[PDB]
Amino acid sequence: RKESYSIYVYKVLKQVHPDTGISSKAMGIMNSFVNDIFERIAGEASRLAHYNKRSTITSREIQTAVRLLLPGELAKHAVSEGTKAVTKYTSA
Amino acid sequence: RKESYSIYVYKVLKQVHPDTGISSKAMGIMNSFVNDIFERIAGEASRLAHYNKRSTITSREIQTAVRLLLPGELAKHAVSEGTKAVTKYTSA
Amino acid sequence: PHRYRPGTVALREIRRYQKSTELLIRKLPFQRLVREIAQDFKTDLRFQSAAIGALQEASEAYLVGLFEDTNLCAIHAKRVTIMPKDIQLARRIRGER
Amino acid sequence: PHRYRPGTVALREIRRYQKSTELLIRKLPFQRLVREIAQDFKTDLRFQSAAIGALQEASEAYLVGLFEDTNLCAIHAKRVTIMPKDIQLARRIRGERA
Amino acid sequence: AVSRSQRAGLQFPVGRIHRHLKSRTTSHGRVGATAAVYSAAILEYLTAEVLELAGNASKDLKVKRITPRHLQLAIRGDEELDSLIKATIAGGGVIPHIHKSLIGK
Amino acid sequence: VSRSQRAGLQFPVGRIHRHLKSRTTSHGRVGATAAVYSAAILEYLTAEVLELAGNASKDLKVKRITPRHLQLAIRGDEELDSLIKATIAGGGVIPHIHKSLIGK
Amino acid sequence: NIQGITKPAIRRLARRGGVKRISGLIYEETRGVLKVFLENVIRDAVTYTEHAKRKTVTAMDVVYALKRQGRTLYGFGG
Amino acid sequence: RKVLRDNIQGITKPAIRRLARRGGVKRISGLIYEETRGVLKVFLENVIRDAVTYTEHAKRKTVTAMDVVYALKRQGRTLYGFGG
DNA sequence: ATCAATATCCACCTGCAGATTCTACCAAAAGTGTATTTGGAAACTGCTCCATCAAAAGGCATGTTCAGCTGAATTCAGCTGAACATGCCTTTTGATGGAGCAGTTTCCAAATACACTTTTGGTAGAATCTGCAGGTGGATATTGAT
DNA sequence: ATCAATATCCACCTGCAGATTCTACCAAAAGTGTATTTGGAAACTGCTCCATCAAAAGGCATGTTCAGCTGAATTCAGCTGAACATGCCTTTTGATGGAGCAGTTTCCAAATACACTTTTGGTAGAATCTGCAGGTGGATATTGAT
Repeated sequence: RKESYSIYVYKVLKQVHPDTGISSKAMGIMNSFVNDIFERIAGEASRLAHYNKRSTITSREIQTAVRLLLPGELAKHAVSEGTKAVTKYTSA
Repeated sequence: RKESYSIYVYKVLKQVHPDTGISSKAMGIMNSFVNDIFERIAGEASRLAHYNKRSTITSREIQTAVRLLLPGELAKHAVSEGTKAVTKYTSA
Repeated sequence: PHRYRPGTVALREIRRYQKSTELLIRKLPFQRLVREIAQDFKTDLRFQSAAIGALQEASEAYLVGLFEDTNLCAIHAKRVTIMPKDIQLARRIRGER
Repeated sequence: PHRYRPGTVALREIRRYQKSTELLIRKLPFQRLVREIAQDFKTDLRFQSAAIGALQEASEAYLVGLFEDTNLCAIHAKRVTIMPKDIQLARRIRGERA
Repeated sequence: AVSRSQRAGLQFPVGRIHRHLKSRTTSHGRVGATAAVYSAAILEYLTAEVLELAGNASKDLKVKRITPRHLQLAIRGDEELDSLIKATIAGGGVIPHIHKSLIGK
Repeated sequence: VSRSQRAGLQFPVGRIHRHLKSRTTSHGRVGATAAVYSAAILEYLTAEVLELAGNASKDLKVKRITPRHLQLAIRGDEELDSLIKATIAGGGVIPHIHKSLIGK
Repeated sequence: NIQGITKPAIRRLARRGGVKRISGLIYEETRGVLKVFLENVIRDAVTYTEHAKRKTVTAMDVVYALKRQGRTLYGFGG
Repeated sequence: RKVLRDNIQGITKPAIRRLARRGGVKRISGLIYEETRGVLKVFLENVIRDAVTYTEHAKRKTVTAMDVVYALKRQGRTLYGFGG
């Protein structure tokens, strides 16, 4: 009944570190973490669209929101991944 | 075209200080103050609604938001004024 | 007979406690305190153990971080001993005032 | 010939400036500083005059507020002269970076 | 024909504030009839509190018109407004203060 | 045929869209790719934290990442540290002792 | 009750904080501060509790309260 | 145009002394003036970078006072008196 | 830096149990396919307001000199806070069983959203009042030499 | 103590810049209808809390001793504040052209909105296993003392 990002955090753990496990208290941290960045990114994106008298939060809002929220370098790569995932997904 | 809170700030001014004017820069400040506090209330109130899986923002949300944002004495008095106006309004 | 010099054990405890991560306030006295404070706001309250545990975590994280900034103010004054004026200055520059 | 003792004019100036509200940095050089920094981010930018007005008010608000904290750190060290290490202690505790 | 502001005994505009609540939240978001009223009420009360103290300040300086300096004096001088309003008032200056150590022995 | 798999992501694009839709606004709408983009950067960031956190645990020859390892990873990295000024429950602090406090 | 936050405990907290030597007056100072801390957080937590018409302060009510004082905590539901 | 450089030195020693005076500072060490310039520059970079990010997003070439007011709110240095 | 004798700390290896991970089914999303809406990018365009330029003039920045007094260095001794091994009161913990009461769920009255067609309040410039910004000139400190 | 030298008031004064009023369309607030939910409102679970008891086991409180640190007092090199002369560069007044906001319009590519089909992720019990926390004993760090 109560959803979580546990499943997906563990999946990501197994790519960068197939060897490694994660304790449940640590998994709690990653959860709080993913919820927090999600809510920051989401908040800034809504704000952006409102400042510009728009209504649809597009990936353009998200991207700018990332430039505003993430320290450069974390932001560079985060812009890559998103641009990647998006082009690859619009290829049918 | 561009709305403002000026004629209302001015009305309230005449009530407390019938003799006193307000330079336009001071009114600019007052406008920023009203829009600010409005955003904090509305923000806190929408978040309150979210934490309780409710989709409507009622006077009951606003009242909690005010208890959370306003310190001590300002809160007691703002709650009385809000309660008073609501029960006056709900008298058809 | 054996004694360590003033400061030697102190530095040992710094090293030990900066190494560990357990709560350093005792659970029960802390629970007593949280409940007493809460009673002044709403009566016959009940607390999730998770909520008491969050409060303690936040509290100790807060105090430990405040002791870091207090030490900096003490060192600023060519001391080695923190004093309440060190806590006062830190809280002032922090805006907790 | 008449000389005020070291520090007397200084207290006059605190009283003067704490009483006034005008900007204390000259406008033109500050406008220049803003356009220099802005340009090292994106070429061919313009500025509404109120945008530079906003930056200057915030900038002086920030600096005045930081000298208050800086001053508390100097006094805490039982000094009367603010120094770079005071500004550094202020900013460390403020959570600002460095 | 009467306005909702009037119906609540308020100067602040209830309709407009009801219309900004709809505008900003949530998605599937609903705003009650009395959420707007309650909001106009506390916006108006706070405006009154600030203008009450600001006005006193400018009477203490024998001038008729409130300026940002007066707003700043009022807010910094009131323990609770000072805590509520951690914003920068353009044009405001600061509250005159000189630490004792600095005053010439 | 799911949108996460289409975008080449581990993170749940569908769910992220349903959450975004619930953020803004009455009026509000949410682009197709916005959900994808968001999910993309949430995944990247947790990979970055788990990467470093993994190293911290290997450098202690343990298999399971704990909150200590997340704390050491995050505080020991300039940018993650800037980004995350949250409190990591049970992570403790980075060992550090001021020069002036060491014995002579 | 505040006195139940004992001196060796305050000692331990300071040690984690890098403190070598502690003035004898720090202990009463530290409790006053910890007390202002908990009062500010709990008041907000209880306000979230009452809003939800509950008699039980949940961990989420504290996590939300901490987020409002700008003391975000990871590990307890957000 | 003309090349812009060394404009931080346009924040003169007397301007910094005046700002310190409003901040209640009585005596100033000679090394304060270059510290202050350094700190002002980091302040302005951060605010202008964010402001310009708002400009670029909205596809404008002109930084508005709204861009600056939003940038400051992000940095937790909320400003009143320009906001419309 | 060696002599000694503490104690501390640091590997290496060890054994269970508290947590983790792997296994097996049921609903609420997540994905499809259709049918509308619609918001926001076009493509013109009216028209602020932003970048320049010019030009005159005094409000200030710059640079130097001179020495007052502040910060930094040094010495000292009173006494505050660290270390210690003692003695006991409080926290820890771990089931038990009762129970308060979060969290469901099922049900409809009130409260909300729409929606076409009213009426009015407030914004944008014109039109008039008028505070107050500093200009000036002497009475009241305030400061610093003697 | 007194002057002497400046700085600071504090009140009075007059048209200018900026404020308070005055006047017209447009968006928006209002009163009608009808159609849809929302989230109390009751009534009953099961969690999961509080309140027990009851050891043994810590971890705290207590008092003594003195190392060593903080604060006070003293000295002095020289950094920094005050004042002055000089003149540049900011300010201010006012134009010019036009770049580029921002106000209208059309109108597809992109969304919401169903209604069904099909999948996955959450829960609750199985099935190992990481590593806590315990042992040893080797080397280290600390402190007294030819």
